[PDB]
Amino acid sequence: GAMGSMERASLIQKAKLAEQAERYEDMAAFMKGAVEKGEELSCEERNLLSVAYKNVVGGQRAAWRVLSSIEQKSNEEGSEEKGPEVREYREKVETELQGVCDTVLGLLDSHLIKEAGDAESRVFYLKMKGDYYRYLAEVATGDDKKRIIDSARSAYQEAMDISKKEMPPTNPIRLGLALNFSVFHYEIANSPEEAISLAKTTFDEAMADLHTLSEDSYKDSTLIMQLLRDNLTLWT
Amino acid sequence: GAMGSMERASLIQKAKLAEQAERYEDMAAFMKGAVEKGEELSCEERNLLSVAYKNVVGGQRAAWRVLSSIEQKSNEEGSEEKGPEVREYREKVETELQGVCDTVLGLLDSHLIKEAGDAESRVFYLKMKGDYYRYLAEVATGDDKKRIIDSARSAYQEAMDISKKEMPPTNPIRLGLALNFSVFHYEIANSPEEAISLAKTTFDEAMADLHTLSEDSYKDSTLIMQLLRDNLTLWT
Amino acid sequence: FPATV
Amino acid sequence: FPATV
Ligand SMILES: [Ca+2]
Ligand SMILES: [Ca+2]
Ligand SMILES: [Ca+2]
Ligand SMILES: [Ca+2]
Ligand SMILES: [Ca+2]
Ligand SMILES: [Ca+2]
Ligand SMILES: [Ca+2]
Ligand SMILES: [Ca+2]
Ligand SMILES: [Cl-]
Ligand SMILES: [Cl-]
Ligand SMILES: [Mg+2]
Ligand SMILES: [Mg+2]
Repeated sequence: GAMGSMERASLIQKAKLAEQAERYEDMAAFMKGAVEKGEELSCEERNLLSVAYKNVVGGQRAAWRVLSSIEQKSNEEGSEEKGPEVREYREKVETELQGVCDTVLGLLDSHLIKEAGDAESRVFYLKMKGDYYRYLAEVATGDDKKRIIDSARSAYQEAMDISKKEMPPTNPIRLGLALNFSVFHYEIANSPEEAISLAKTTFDEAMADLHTLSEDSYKDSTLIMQLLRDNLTLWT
Repeated sequence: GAMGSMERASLIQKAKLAEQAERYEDMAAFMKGAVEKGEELSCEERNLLSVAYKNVVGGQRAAWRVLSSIEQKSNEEGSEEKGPEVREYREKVETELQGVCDTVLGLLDSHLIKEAGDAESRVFYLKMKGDYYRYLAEVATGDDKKRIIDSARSAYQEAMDISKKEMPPTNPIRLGLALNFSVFHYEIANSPEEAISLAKTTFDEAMADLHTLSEDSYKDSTLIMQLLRDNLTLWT
Repeated sequence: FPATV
Repeated sequence: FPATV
């Protein structure tokens, strides 16, 4: 590992600096180094890891969508033949995206998930596993597409089962998991009814638990609840 | 060169795709490959090259400024000692920025400038040379700082001399050169009066030539004239 | 596109 | 910062 010689604490410090500088590739590389030290991650550290990779892969996804749209248009009737370049470059971006996903899934498998015993860590990591399989599913067109989809579903479902048993309905990790699994249903699994049902039930059960919260917890939970509402508005 | 096996036309096509996808590192790598084919660049191609590297180095400069500010604050009285990490990471970003500048200057020296005989190409490339020496000057603190500054000045001055002889006062390359050389004077050479004089004279001489232009040329020239005005407003 | 976190 | 192109 390129970060093998740097102190864990220095990697974490530099990840925070990279975030301030909006250097998300660096942030992700620092956090990968920190994970590879082999110690469990704190709440804050888990969120540094997720922020870094979310931003990297988010940029790749946006680029992939631009290129895919161009490619699709090139394959319409009446479109002039422009050669292999659009496909090649879409493939290049796709391969890099798949590489980042594989990197994240690799960290989760070696060995973040197996050492995560508390609900807040285990659910967080299983949500990440679902998310990165979902990103693989977005670009999948081959023999393994169904298996990739099922891998996302399975990770999300395990996270959901733990979250329902172990966390209150307003817990932000539980809420974010449900938000994203709902999107999985809508966008990946061709299950819009399941997506809508999950978002609605999640919202309503959270609403009923807000009375238990401090002002600060209320703010956190209601922010994610609004995202559930936004998706419901988009879909209905 | 990693792009040695790709057709020139394919590199240019992919640079345009990378721009659409906001993949500026890729765009720059494609355009470097195109330059290394050894043929001169068209107007459009020169602008693809400049856009790509401007965006890459612009991001590096913004990051460098964030980190430099943090570092400066750490070296104030009453600031707690946080170890070498801020300096190290600022240095990392700085080294990468210097590398990009050296890459661009290398392309200009081998062999874009020497083959550029038309005013529009030669001025464009000499402006780029001034700009990338200016970016090196922004981070320079050593024995060579004065020489780096003088290298920027010299490139800008040669570009200015050609532009005044060979281009009308509304030419967008001439205007952009003057804008940037004015900023060099203000920000690098500690010469705010020269900066202001240059911006004002450039603006006024352009204003007097607008009557010669088509609607489309007028739009192009007035956009850069407004940037001159904006700087003048900032500085006065 | 829909919201995710 | 001032404008450049
Ligand atoms: Ca080690
Ligand atoms: Ca150690
Ligand atoms: Ca444990
Ligand atoms: Ca609990
Ligand atoms: Ca070759
Ligand atoms: Ca060829
Ligand atoms: Ca020539
Ligand atoms: Ca002329
Ligand atoms: Cl490619
Ligand atoms: Cl570093
Ligand atoms: Mg592929
Ligand atoms: Mg240095």
